[PDB]
Amino acid sequence: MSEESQAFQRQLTALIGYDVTDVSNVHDDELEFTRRGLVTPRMAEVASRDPKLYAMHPWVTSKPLPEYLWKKIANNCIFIVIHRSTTSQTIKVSPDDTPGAILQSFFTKMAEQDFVLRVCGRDEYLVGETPIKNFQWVRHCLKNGEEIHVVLDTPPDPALDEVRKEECDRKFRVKIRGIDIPVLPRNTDLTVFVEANIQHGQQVLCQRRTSPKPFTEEVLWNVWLEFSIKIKDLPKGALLNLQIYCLLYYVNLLLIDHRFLLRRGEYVLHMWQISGFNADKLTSATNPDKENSMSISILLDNHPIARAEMPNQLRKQLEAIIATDPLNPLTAEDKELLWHFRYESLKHPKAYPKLFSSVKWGQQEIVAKTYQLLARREVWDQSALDVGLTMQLLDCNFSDENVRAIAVQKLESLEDDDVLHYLLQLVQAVKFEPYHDSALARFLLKRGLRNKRIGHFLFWFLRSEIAQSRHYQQRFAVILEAYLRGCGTAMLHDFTQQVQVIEMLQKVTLDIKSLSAEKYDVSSQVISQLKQKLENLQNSQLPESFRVPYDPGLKAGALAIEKCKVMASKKKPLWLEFKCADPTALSNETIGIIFKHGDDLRQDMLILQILRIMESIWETESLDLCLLPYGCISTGDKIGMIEIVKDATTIAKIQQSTVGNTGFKDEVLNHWLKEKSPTEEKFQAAVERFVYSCAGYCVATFVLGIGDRHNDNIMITETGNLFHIDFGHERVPFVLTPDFLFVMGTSGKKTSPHFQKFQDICVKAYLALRHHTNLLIILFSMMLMTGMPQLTSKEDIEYIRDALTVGKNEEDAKKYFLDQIEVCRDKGWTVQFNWFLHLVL
Repeated sequence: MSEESQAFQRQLTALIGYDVTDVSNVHDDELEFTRRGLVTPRMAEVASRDPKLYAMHPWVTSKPLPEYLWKKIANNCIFIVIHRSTTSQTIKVSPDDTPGAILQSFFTKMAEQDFVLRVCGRDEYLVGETPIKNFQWVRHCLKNGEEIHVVLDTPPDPALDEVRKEECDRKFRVKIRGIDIPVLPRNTDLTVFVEANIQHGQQVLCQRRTSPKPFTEEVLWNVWLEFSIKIKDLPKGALLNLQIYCLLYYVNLLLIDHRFLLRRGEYVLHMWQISGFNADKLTSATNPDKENSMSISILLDNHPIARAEMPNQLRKQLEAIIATDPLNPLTAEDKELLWHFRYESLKHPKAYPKLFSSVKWGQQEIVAKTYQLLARREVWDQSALDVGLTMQLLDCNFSDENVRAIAVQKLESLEDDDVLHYLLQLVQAVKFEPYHDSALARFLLKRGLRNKRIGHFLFWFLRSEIAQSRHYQQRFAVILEAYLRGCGTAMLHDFTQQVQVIEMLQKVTLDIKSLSAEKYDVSSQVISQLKQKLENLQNSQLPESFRVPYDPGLKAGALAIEKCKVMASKKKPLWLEFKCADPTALSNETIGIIFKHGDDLRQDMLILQILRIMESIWETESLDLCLLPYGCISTGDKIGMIEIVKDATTIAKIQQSTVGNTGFKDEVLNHWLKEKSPTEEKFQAAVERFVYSCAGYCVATFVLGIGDRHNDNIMITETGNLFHIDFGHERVPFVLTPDFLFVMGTSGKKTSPHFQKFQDICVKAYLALRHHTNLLIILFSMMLMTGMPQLTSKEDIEYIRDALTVGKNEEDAKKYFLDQIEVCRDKGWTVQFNWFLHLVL
């Protein structure tokens, strides 16, 4: 069409990082089919959204104000500071008052209504029919004893969000002709064979193998592999998995396509090589490197899909089976029970995953009976939303469209604030979808298009995978383009500025990394080289401003080049500082951002997010463990950005500042916090804040199995907030060293009010997490599968079960954690000092 449209597709390409008009690594048209399919979902949501609310993206929640926040409000009054240039009043407000009606207790209270309340120095708006106590920024300020500063201004023009107009009962068989690799001369000549499996939800319905052969650059068989299963019995979503054993290579091929047709013809698939289970093993995409990769040729020639009350004791076995954790193995007897008593199982929402893993997916008739079962879904549709349960139906164990659809049906009722808590996990679960176009993908598109804050993050989370995942960039690129075509010109302009900026800093980051070895030091030479390179960007290259990716409400302006530098650490990350591009800001504080290469930040994103979930869980129990899950966004392979937490240092640096360089003293931390406190009041608050954050990190880290850390991977703020960093990838359950104890007033396995206050916080935090045992187990397994390499679909995922002490009663749970606290006491500095070596098992 018009040269305009081409220029537009070109802009989308640069935002996405991938050319969705690329047909280099395809064998069918699923991707194009999907791009067309997403037009309707997007357009429907675009026309549905309120232009005003979409513009101002108020950030609100329906959840009740936690007890620990009402404490700061024991007068039914809240103080809002309204700025208006050099003016600044302080209207007292009631927690129930609406923004539009405090704008009423203002205008008239002072003395024209075409105004709105906006947070000072942020693109955050307090509008819409909502109690002010329900606005997140309001709770963020209460939770941090900060004052609420707002500015009276004009609403953003929704015009700016304008969207560009658009315009057989035979047995199944497969012949394996042979395999081919260009170069293979290796050490000891081994043998090789091909394994063909028919899978569905990570379940081998049928397996066939070829005879072993000498592993040469070209190995042939020209042999038919016949399965016992009938063609008519192939379930939609089933994959033909092909593997080469010497396991060295795999590749998958969807047996039934996106149009419900049985795959047919000759295929030459370029395979993925295993690096001397995870979501990457389930991909239907093929290896884009056609020159130097292993390939397997096959031929396919064969469309489809044209009372009794439970006795007392069997009901007891059923209920026992239902209560087990998601990781409990299902015996054949269990499955038969779940299936035979199908209609009873359907009355226990928690049984749904166990039940669906009991279906014989390779039997047409059984599958047919299953859809009949879902037909009468009354009980499920009326169930109270249970996110942990919904995620189980979206993991790798369920390939059925209909089964995964009722999971998505339940996500529909989440409020935006909740979608944000699980967004990263919902995006990662798109990897478990057998087809590119899916209800889950449709659900993300829609919520992203419905809310600016969700769309912003959906953008970065999809871009993150498109930039580095060969296995899923294709599917994720199509979904992103679909969202970019509906977020509006303004957002499109913002993403464009963000991308140009991060893309430049990414280049600088890498080039500087070259001018620096491993052996820590950092010379004035590499820093001079940094400042020169930044000086060049500061010119007409780096846009006047841009929104901080992990903190969309913040706008950064020019770089404070004089404050920029290279950090002295194994990796040589850049430490950048920018001025805030918002004059209404309440300070002169610059925005710090670390750009780093050498760590897979996808893992950090995953950990930080679960940390946020653990926080919301504690809130529903009136607890505030004071975690600090700082902004982090993986922007590419082994590279990304990290928020710079102000006034924070490493616990190793504090020790180093007192004792030798590579040197451990118990009182160092306590001395540091006292010297950094402006008053005794502030110092006492910091020690309190330290007790709470220390307990929150010991519990969070123990459950996630990442408690054993070296000191340099743990920081503390001058205000006492402890927090772990760098999740990139004798023993101790967590870190609670002599110095941490000294701050709590104890030493040498003694006692103290703070230590005791510490042990009480930990137990309470620990059992509040056990009450969400299944949610946590499923988030932990999704995280290993979508973030780590080859995770043992057993032992590794099993850790969380033991850590959550599954099975035990509350008393044994409390007892168990207290002992973990004792082990740390017994080890003292042992483990810390050892941290030079390694950790395994």
